[PDB]
Amino acid sequence: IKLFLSTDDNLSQTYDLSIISKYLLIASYICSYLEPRYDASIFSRKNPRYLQPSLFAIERLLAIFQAIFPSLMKANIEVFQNLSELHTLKLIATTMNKNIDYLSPKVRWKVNVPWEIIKEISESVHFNISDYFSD
Amino acid sequence: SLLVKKYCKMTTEEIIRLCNDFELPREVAYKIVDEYNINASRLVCPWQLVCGLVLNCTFIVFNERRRKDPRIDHFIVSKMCSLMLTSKVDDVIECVKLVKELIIGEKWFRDLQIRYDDFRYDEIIFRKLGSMLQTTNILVTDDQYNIWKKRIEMDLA
Amino acid sequence: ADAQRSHYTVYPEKRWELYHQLHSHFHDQVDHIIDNIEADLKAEISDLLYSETTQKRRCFNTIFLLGSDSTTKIELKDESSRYNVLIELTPKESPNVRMMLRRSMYKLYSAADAEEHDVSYDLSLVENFKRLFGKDLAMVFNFKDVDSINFNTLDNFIILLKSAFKYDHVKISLIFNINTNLSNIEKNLRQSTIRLLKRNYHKLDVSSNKGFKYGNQIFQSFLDTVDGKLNLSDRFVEFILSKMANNTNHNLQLLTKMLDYSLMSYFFQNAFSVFIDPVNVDFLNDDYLKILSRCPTFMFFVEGLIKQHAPADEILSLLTNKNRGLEEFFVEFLVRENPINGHAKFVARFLEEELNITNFNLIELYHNLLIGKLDSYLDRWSACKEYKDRLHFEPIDTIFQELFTLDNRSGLLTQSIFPSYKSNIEDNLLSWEQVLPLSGDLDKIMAPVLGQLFKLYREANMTINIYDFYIAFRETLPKEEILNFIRKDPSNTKLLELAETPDAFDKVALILFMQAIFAFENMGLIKFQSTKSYDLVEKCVWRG
Amino acid sequence: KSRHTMSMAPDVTREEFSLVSNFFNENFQKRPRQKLFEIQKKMFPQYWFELTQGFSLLFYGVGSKRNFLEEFAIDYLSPKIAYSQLVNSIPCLILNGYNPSCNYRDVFKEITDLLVPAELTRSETKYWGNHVILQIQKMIDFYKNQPLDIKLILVVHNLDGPSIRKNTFQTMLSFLSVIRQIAIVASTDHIYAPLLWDNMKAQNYNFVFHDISNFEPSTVESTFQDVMKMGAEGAKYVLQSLTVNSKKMYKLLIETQMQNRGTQRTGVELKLFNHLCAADFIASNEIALRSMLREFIEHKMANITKMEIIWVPYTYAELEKLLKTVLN
DNA sequence: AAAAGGCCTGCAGGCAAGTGCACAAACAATACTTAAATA
DNA sequence: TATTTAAGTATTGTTTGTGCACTTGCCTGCAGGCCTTTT
Repeated sequence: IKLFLSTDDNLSQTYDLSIISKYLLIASYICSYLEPRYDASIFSRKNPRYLQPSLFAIERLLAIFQAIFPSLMKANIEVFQNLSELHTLKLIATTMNKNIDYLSPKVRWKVNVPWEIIKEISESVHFNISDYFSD
Repeated sequence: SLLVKKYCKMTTEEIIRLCNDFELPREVAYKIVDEYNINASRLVCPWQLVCGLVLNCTFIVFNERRRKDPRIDHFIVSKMCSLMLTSKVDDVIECVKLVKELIIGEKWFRDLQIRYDDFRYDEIIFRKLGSMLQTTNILVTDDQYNIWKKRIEMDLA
Repeated sequence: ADAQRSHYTVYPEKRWELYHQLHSHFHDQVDHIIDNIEADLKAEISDLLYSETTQKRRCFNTIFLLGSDSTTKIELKDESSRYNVLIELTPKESPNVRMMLRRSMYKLYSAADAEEHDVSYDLSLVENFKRLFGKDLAMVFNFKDVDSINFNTLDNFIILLKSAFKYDHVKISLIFNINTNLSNIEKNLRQSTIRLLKRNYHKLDVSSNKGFKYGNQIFQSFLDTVDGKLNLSDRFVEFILSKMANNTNHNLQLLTKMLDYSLMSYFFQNAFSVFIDPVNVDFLNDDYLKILSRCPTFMFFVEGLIKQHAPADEILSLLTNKNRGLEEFFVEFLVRENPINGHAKFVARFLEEELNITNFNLIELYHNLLIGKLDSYLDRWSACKEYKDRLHFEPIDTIFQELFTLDNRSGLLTQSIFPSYKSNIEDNLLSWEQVLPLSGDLDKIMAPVLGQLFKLYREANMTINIYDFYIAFRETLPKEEILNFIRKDPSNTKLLELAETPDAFDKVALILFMQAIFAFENMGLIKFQSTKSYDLVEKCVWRG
Repeated sequence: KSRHTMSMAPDVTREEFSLVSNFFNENFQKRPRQKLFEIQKKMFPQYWFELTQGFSLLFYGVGSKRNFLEEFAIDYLSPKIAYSQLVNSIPCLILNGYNPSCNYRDVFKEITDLLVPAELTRSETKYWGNHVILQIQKMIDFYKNQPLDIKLILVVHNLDGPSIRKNTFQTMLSFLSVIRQIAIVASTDHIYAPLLWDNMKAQNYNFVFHDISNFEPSTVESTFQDVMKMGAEGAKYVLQSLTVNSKKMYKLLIETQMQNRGTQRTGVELKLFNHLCAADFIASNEIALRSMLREFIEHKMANITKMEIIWVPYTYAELEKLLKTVLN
């Protein structure tokens, strides 16, 4: 019996990525529902969970990152390092081409990870995300 | 011991007393006032940062005698060790060292160093530009080390 | 002048010798372990590639490379009487199905030619192959970097290849170089094709970072390369640990990089490198004697003498009053063996084979060692309770080490290896004085154009007007100094005639502005939103 | 929503603009530039000892490097380190990254002959199947067992260039910089430089960073780029080359459009415009009128909206300038 | 003084002004292939 | 019978095109709130 009841056709991973990468990704997920109309409100220094994600823009990701990174960090070499790591892992891909993305022309970035891995990364990093989604 | 007695306000009048008994000149006095104004918004424990910053400013406002006479270096820490009613020298040297590190990069320090022309550019051009031949501050500079050596020697001998 | 052409080429120490003879030992052990891991990978992949006689023999066997760097070269068996042709496909080589097929066919045909010494670039080449080359064929496909290839195309291609199994004189095998996340792959392909790959797969991993069996091992080898010859403060070790933890894929390469760079800094500024070996005690100079005074160990031990030795006479006589006696007093403690390294290797190999512990890091172990929390380190597994007194090591406070060591207190390496690339720019631009020291008047009374424009830049909102900023900058512009400076050059005729133009202020304002906004686009700060419009722009960077 | 538009700006001829940029950029902060440069020149033996270990030297810091780049490379590094090896000074391969005509294929075709042609590797030249990457792989396998000395020094101006930054070109240069016997030194301007390289490309590059801020005007870089100054003045030369009838009809247009910055309210209606150009006996009908008008239109020399307003978007100042100078 | 008929005003009922812009196809000429002329 | 590459083939790369959109005023539509009386 112990086989007749499951396909077992599969041959949530604790992704190798690191802390700064965890936060990069978990912030780049925040505008799959939070348009720039609200972020400067819910994140200031003072359902589209289902639908396909809207397009980010750079320096917004950096914004929310520097916001929710646990003044502690301003260096951006490892940050962009892991950003390029991500983009090689096709977790936050660009709608535009594959070569000029790394300029600053019209170029949009969007997450390509579903929400379960987001839950995983949040719990593992111990930061909570149920807050920023409100409806 | 006044130093251990933290959680006290040093108002414009009080801080100008703390910087007038030691007679500090106009620019440094007003910078002490303004930096305590700033440091009140960002203090963790007031007395430590206060004594550190004042001693580190006084030790360079009068280098034309400190470097010239090693005894006034002990004289200042003695007259404030009693004014702050401290325990020994050790705690005051902790204070000075740490706070001096905490004020070594603030623009006011560069301005005090450049303005009076007493004696910095050589260190900024080797830290910003990044030479391998700048001093890594694990040692003590030969000038402050000369100060320490000479002062502790004439006090001991 | 000509420079606007495209890439037109132009066709125009004892300390250092110790650097050589030691740095080279370092790199030698590095490259040793490097070739070890490389041969290991080649061996395991060549092994797993064969001997798996799967009686089905109608489905190519698949070899996944978990966490693969995608740079791992592959070798094959020579295996006479049957060509072993490797095929490598890059996500660049894959625009569609047809061109993948053609490029692959051309590659394998050229390889059959090189092994062989008119043909259709298609599947026919397979079955004709025997007739056209004699030996039977066995190809293997190496999709270099799969994650980026459009999986619909790859899927269609695999279904295409499936047809080749009706000739029986060929056999195929697939080598997936997944960057990571096998779940990512099994998320995109058609399940009916997974069920074609799943016939005989092997989740072989290729990761330089796995249980640190290479990480911890190279760390230990480095410890050995630095044994008894220098030291490394807790700050150094914790910094290494931190910067390592944020670089997942290639820790080792970066680890070697930072260690080598620290060594280079030392051997290019530290003057006491010549004093890890007694053969250069005669290499001492009076100025070296002076610089060995300002040591922190020196002052600490002078204070300890004054405290403990109440009679000041011995301390005073052993002081600068003597120089040969003083330098002997110094070299007295030069030979502190620092068992820290010895007991470190001890506990390392111990918990490697006595306790046989793997999922651990010798780096943070050495950190704890220098701290002394090694108990709250080994506790992590609850198996050294019986050994925490035989693997016991209280940290020893060695002396005089403040000359034979390395620590990042000046952040030279950190600032030169891990700079704040945007913060450094914002600082040096807004401040600009710490770097910048007839016409000196304006430089002394008016900032360089870059920074004095950056500062107006700062107060700008998301979308800004070109000309509003132009006027707000005109405010900053001293017309009195602009006429001071333009007519300050009488030697030129045309510039003088320019200097008398009555509306020259706003003209030169627009000139300087259209040079500055010009040079501030390739620098990335401002974006010329909507070229062909350029009526407004956006300030990309913010301070933060 | 009356915004300051760059139209309402004091334009400067290309000659005056160029010449004042010359005066400034060659005299603005000379003494600072030379002091900074003579100070930072002392770092050059530091660069020598750093590149002894092949650490790719990346240069950041505001102001152009191009001048300073060729300065440090061509004059100090190449021939000194060539002499230091124990003879042609090692060919300085300068990459005009600002020049958008650089392509990986041809530059590698150069590189090949620069590098050791010890075997007929041209035999490995094949179809479009890129032998750049495969041949450079082979070249790396070769150099892995070759002696360690710089056999060519390449230097890239503005590594963020419009061509080099193309990810293909970037990866090619990465796999290149893996080679030990070559010294890689370059610089950028894009503040987002670190976005370019993953840990794979960093591992390939082993970048070591250095700030260089000297606050240059980016002379060469100002050349390839272009802004709106680089229209009213466009038509100003057109009208300088026309027929007298066109001159007179545009004269009448400019009077009746400047009578009321030349705004749209100040124009004229084509009904009354035909009435006028027929009264003074210029236009025979509407077809010939619109014909002799489209010669202005077919170069966008006058605006038309709706009344039938033909309004010159050129400024009242520039318009009356046309009147007083080139028309009358 | 409060609870029950009746009538007044705060919330928004709403949508065209309107710009961004993310979709598409040739696009201008890439990069490379394959037959010919000369030793 | 082979090095010349010149022309040609196959392919890249990119250009504006729009197709859709989604925004931000607008007074009116509506409805909770104020007036009145009786015990």
